[PDB]
Amino acid sequence: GAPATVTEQGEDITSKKDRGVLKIVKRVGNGEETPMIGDKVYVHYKGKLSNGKKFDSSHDRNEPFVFSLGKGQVIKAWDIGVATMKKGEIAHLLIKPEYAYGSAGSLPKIPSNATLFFEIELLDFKGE
Ligand SMILES: COc1cc2cc(OC)c1OCCCOC[C@H](C)OC(=O)[C@@H]1CCCCN1C(=O)[C@H]2C1CCCCC1
Repeated sequence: GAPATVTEQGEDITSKKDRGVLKIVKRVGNGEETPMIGDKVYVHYKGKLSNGKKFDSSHDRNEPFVFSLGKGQVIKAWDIGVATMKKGEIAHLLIKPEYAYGSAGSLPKIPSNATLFFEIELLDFKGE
């Protein structure tokens, strides 16, 4: 399913081209503008370990998830991934540990060397 499809078909959006962050656009957004570093950004997301064994959702917060892009308030893969997205876009990301929680992990939620998958919808972004 979705994680495997990203492995097979997703675009490598890393600078290093190390396949650390792979993307598929699932639904196209509007306009040509993507957010600049420092923009305040608004998303809905569904995430899980690639194993599929934990599953987490903004909808469980019954509210959008808000953060400032490229300020390291989220894992590297989101700073990288959301920067590529247009308002209204929905994308799938598959993320090696180097762009997420690394060999240290983040217990108890995230084991060492975890690959993560997300479906993200970019709702809006606004200048600081
Ligand atoms: C590692 O701790 C969590 C990870 C995630 C959800 C959590 O609670 C809802 C977590 O604990 C408390 C909040 C800390 O926030 C971490 C950081 C901001 O999160 C991130 O960068 C990324 C991307 C933004 C949404 C949250 N996300 C996560 O890694 C989730 C993961 C939970 C389990 C499946 C994969 C997503």
